[PDB]
Amino acid sequence: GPPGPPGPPGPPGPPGPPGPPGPPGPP
Amino acid sequence: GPPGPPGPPGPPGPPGPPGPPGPPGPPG
Amino acid sequence: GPPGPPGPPGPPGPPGPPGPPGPPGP
Repeated sequence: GPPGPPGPPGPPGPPGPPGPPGPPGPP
Repeated sequence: GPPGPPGPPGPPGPPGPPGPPGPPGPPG
Repeated sequence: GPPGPPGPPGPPGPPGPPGPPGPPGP
């Protein structure tokens, strides 16, 4: 018989890296 | 012969994008 | 028939957490 259909999509990827430091504070 | 069963799941996705910037720092 | 091919990659993950607070002011 023919090959079956493609499998399900995979799981989402892991969270991205933390964001960059904030800007310097007020005087 | 019947069709075969579905394949295995795909690979996990790619990491997400970086997060937003941190908050501003303390005064002075 | 043999099993099918693997599925496609998943979606991108969630965005990361916010960054740390910035440096003290001058």
